[PDB]
Amino acid sequence: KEDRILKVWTVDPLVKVFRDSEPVALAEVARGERATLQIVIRCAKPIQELHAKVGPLALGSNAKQVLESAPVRFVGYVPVDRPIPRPPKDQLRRPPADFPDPLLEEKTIAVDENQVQPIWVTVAVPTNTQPGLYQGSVHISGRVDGRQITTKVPVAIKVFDIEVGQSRLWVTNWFSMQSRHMKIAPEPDSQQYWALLSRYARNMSEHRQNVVLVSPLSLATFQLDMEVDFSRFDRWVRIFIAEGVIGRIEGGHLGGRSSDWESPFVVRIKELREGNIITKSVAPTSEEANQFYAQFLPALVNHLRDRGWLEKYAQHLADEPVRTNIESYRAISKLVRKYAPELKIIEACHTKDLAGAIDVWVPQLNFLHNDFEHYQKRQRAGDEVWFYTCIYPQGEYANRFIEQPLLKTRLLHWINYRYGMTGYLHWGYNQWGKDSPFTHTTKQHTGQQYLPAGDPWIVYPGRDGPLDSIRHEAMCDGIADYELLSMLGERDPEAAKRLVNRHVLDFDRYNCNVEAFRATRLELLELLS
Ligand SMILES: CC1=N[C@@H]2[C@@H](O)[C@@H](O)[C@@H](CO)O[C@@H]2S1
Ligand SMILES: [Cl-]
Repeated sequence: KEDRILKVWTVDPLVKVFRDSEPVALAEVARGERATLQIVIRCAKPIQELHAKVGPLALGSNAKQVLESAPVRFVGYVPVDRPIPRPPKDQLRRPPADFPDPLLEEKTIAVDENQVQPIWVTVAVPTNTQPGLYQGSVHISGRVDGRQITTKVPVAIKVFDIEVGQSRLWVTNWFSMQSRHMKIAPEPDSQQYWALLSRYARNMSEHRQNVVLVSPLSLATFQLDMEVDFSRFDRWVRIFIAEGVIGRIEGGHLGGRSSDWESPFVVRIKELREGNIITKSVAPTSEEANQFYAQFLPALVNHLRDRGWLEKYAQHLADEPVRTNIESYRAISKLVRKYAPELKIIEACHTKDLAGAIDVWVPQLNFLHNDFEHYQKRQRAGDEVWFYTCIYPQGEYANRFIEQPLLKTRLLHWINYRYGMTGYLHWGYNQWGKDSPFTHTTKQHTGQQYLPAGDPWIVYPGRDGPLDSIRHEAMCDGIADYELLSMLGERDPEAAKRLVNRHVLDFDRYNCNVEAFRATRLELLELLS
C-alpha cells in the first residue's frame, strides 16, 4: 500500500519541472488574463491512465458564478542534445538532458515509476468575469498495481477588478502553413486546408498575436500580356481577421540574399517566358526589376485601398540587411518609395543606416541595445521601433530558448515596456523540419551551425493543429503584462517605472526570481484595482 501512494505538489508555472525534480496552487490575475496552475505528481510504481478533471471553480459569495476551465494538458519532455553555444549563467541544466516544453492534448497518459509528471491547468478569464476569489479542486485519478488511485488538490484563482482587453503591443510570430508530423495532410485549397489555417489563426489570437506575415507575391496569380489576382491572399487575410489576429498585415519579403551572408540582395519578379509565368531573382537596379515593380506595386496598393486594408499593412523588402549589402537593400527601398510612396515598409535589421528607407524598424535585441540612441531618435522622427530575437542574441540576453528560465521569455515584453519599443517579432512560430520536433530539438542551420532548442518553433504538431509549449504560455502572459504596465503608466508613470525596473535592470540583465516577480505582479494588480 505504501508503494502505491501518489506524491502530489504544486509548482509555480514559471518554474520548469524535470523528471528528477525534488518536491516543494494560487493564481492572481486581471479580468481578461489567463490563469495557469501546475500540479506535479510522482509514484514509486508505474501509473496507467493518469487523468485529471477540474471541478467547479466558484465564487465564495455565489456558487453560481463559475470560471470555465480549458481541457487539462500534460507537460511533455524533449531531448536537448546540444547546448546554446554561448549559454547564460542561469542555464537550467547542461545538455544533453530532457526538458519540459510541449503541452500534450491526451485524455490520459502512462507514467513510468519514479518519474515526475506535471499537469498543466489553464483557465482563460473573460473580461466580463465578476472579480473575487474562485475556489475548487482538481481530481487526479489513475491505476497503480491494479487499484484505482484518487486525490483532490485544492486550487484558487483571485480575479482582480481590472480589465485587460486587447494588448496595445504589436506581436508577430512568422508562420508556415504546413501539416508536417500531424495525423492530417490536407492539400492546398481543400476544405481541411482552410480549416487547419483557421485553427492556427485561432491559436495565434488566443496567445495575443495581432500581426500576421502574408506574401503578396506567392499568394497571387499573374497574367502578363499585367493583371494580378489576389484571391488567395484575400482568403488568408479574411481568416486572420475572423479569428481575431488582424490587427496588422505584414507583407512577405520581395527579395533576399543572392547567396551567402554578405552577398547582395536580389528581388523576385514574374515574367512571361515561352507561354508560362516564371519567377526569377534579379538585381533591384535592373530594367527587369523596374518593369515588374512599376506594375505590381500600384496593383498591390490599389487592391489594399479598395479592401480597406492599406493602413493595416506594412511591406518587408529583404531580411536582415547588414552594412556590406546595404546598397542593394537601398535599391529595393527606392523601387517601393518610387512606385508605392503610400506603403509603409518594415524590416528586421542589423544595419542602422536606413533612415528614409524604412518606417518600422525591427532591430535584433543586442543591436537595439548597442544603437539605442539612434533608435530613440527614429522614434522622435515619427518612425516605429520594435525588436526581435532569434539564434542571437545569446549570452545573458533574454530569449525563448528551452535551456533558459521561463521568465526570460515573459520578460521580453517587460523590455518592450522599459525601453519604449512598441512591438516584438520572432521568425519561429512552427518552423518544423523533416525530423520530428519532439525528438530532434536542434535544427540544422548554415554550414556547421545549429539552431538552439526553442528557436525554430514555439508550437508543436498535434494530431490536427498546433500544440502549445510552456514558452507560448509565458509569451502570452508577458504581452498582457505589457498592457497592465501601460495602463498603470497612464495614471502613475513613476510607479510603472519602479515596477518594470525591478525585473529589467538593463537590456541584458534581469531579476528572474519567481517569488520576487509574483510580488511585483501583485503590487501591479493592487495599484490598478
Ligand atoms: C528575422 C530573422 N530572420 C532570420 C530567420 O530567417 C532565421 O534564419 C533565424 C534563425 O534563428 O534568424 C533570423 S531571425
Ligand atoms: Cl546540469
